[PDB]
Amino acid sequence: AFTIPVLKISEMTNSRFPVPVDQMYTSRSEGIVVQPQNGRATIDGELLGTTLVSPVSVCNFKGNLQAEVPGQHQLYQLQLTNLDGSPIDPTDDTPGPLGCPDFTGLLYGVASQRGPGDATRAHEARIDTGSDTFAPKIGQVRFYSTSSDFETNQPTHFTPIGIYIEGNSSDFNQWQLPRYGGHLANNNHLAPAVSPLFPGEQILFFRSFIPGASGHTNGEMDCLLPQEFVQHFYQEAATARSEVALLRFVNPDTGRALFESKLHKQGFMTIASSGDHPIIMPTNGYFRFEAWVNQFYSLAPV
Amino acid sequence: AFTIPVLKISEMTNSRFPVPVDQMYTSRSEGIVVQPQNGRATIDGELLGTTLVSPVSVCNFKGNLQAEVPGQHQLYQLQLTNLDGSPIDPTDDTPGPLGCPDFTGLLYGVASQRGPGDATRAHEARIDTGSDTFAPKIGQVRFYSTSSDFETNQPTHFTPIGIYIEGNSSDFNQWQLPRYGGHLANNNHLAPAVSPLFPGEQILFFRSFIPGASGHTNGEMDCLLPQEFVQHFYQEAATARSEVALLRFVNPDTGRALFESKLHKQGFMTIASSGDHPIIMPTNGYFRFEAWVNQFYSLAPV
Ligand SMILES: CC(=O)N[C@@H]1[C@@H](O[C@@H]2O[C@@H](C)[C@@H](O)[C@@H](O)[C@@H]2O)[C@H](O[C@@H]2O[C@H](CO)[C@H](O)[C@H](O)[C@H]2O[C@@H]2O[C@@H](C)[C@@H](O)[C@@H](O)[C@@H]2O)[C@@H](CO)O[C@@H]1O
Ligand SMILES: CC(=O)N[C@@H]1[C@@H](O[C@@H]2O[C@@H](C)[C@@H](O)[C@@H](O)[C@@H]2O)[C@H](O[C@@H]2O[C@H](CO)[C@H](O)[C@H](O)[C@H]2O[C@@H]2O[C@@H](C)[C@@H](O)[C@@H](O)[C@@H]2O)[C@@H](CO)O[C@@H]1O
Repeated sequence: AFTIPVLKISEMTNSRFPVPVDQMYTSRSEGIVVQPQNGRATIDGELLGTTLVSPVSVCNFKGNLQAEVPGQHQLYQLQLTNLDGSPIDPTDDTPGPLGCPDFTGLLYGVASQRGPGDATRAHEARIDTGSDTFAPKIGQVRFYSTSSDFETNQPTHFTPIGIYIEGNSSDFNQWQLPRYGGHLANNNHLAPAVSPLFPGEQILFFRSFIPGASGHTNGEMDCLLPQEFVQHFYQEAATARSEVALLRFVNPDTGRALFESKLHKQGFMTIASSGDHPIIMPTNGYFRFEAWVNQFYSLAPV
Repeated sequence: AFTIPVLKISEMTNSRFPVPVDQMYTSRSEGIVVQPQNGRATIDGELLGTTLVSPVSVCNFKGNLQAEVPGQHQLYQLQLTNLDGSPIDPTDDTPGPLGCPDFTGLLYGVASQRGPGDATRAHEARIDTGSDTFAPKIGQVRFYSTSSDFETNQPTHFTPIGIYIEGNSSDFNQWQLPRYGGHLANNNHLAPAVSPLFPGEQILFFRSFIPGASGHTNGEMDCLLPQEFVQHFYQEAATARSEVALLRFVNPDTGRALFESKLHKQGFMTIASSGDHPIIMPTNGYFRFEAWVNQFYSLAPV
């Protein structure tokens, strides 16, 4: 029996950045390819892209502080491990290491170290996921920091915080996939792009406004499934009885349905709507499974 | 029926700090009162203390940047809201706001703002959860920052990163509860201290090594239940058929089991062990629910 966990929008976690979901949101996505690599799981529990189940790991990095890069002030070279400590293995059937950012921008966070012994230090750091030498697929990532207080050959962790806007082309683009293998290699093993195929339908996104560390940005980060759904599908591994799980968003306060959504087998939701806008609903509302239908099922407008 | 999710230790999230669990750990906890307020839930789904379900929210704060504290350089007064945006209500049946830190120390992180408009800024911040002024229960919390780039009367978020060790009395003590009401107040609505009551048993902890930002610290943070168990019990609300759920740590690699543990109804686990030490197990190992036993069920040592 297929189920969805009972969660208010305000209890959901974004699957593309480690923060709560702020609102549901829908868009025409005009002139945009929606192909996020985090928050990708089929409803029968297969993880795609760089998707992992830990809800606090996405956009984090871990590894050895190999050296300060020659000829650049306080730019530091990491030799990544996987976030669980296992070594990076570029033969993996993934675009890059699990949890790797799936967007281009100036990722702002903090680089911390423990070592030698139990000595520690941390400072503000920035990773440009759009730069030529950003190549997490093979464990090669650099971070800039304003501090020189870092030890070489000590275990180092990058904790993501938000985006840093300089006001340029290096500006946060949530839909532009990074080149996981650096400027000299092409991406492989990507989770496929998704789009609404039925007329009058749009994708339903779970949107957070991630912190901004500089410049003007609303920090919009849209995921196709909250992390809790990813986790649940992975746990249940229930077999999809059809291409579409029909869901009802219900308001427990009144006992009635607010709208319907098509949860597609491959792990995204559509609703009947038009335009770019938030979907603001009674705080207590939640999705529940109604029935298995086909991809041609017709939804009533949200 | 009662279940627990299938999770490797490395897939678990600490329920007292938003980072993955690093290892299982057990201790005599000699002359220590084990009374964490985060990651507290009964196995039938009742959340206790300051425990919330979101796995990315613990140790975060949200609030208005009221002003800079007079006569003190770059110390800033927050007027907290709840993490959900609602006003702080000191009459809540909680020791303090959900997700509030449950230890005393120099909590290191980043304070960010968005406003006016979509202008943003973020800088390192430290909050001393042990200072007299720390009074989250009534929404009064201060943070120190090395930057003066903060706007008064703009929405402010504190994202936790780790602990800052000055090497003095304000040093991290994971088992010392803060005075949630501030220096002139006694705590209330506390989740109870826990201990092994059966001879030969000790509590099984889920330990993380949280980042240190300065000084010497192992950053040891022990929780009674991974956040995933908290979330599961909350979702399931299954009736506890006895006082103790018997769990077995199984190794899927071999099909053989390694040890058993008693999951007590009030939300902590014990094992038959003696001494302070990590419990290292094959990395693919996980807990499985076996039976409903009582508090006198006798376990083979680990
Ligand atoms: C970290 C840092 O110092 N960054 C600055 C940046 O200021 C930051 O962001 C602005 C918007 C504000 O929130 C500051 O508190 C914050 O530190 C600078 O941006 C300009 O900041 C000044 C600050 O007085 C004005 O607010 C100005 O309007 C900002 O310019 C805008 O944002 C820039 C990033 C550009 O996009 C520009 O076209 C915008 O008008 C910038 C430039 O001075 O420098 C660092 O990035
Ligand atoms: C952030 C910061 O600058 N804090 C310093 C702190 O240095 C930090 O901690 C040490 C252990 C090391 O990891 C540094 O890289 C890190 O920035 C200072 O601590 C001293 O630092 C020097 C190195 O610059 C030595 O390592 C020295 O042993 C450190 O003192 C020890 O740690 C202190 C926290 C005290 O407990 C002291 O008794 C220890 O001997 C301190 C003191 O200089 O000042 C800032 O806080």
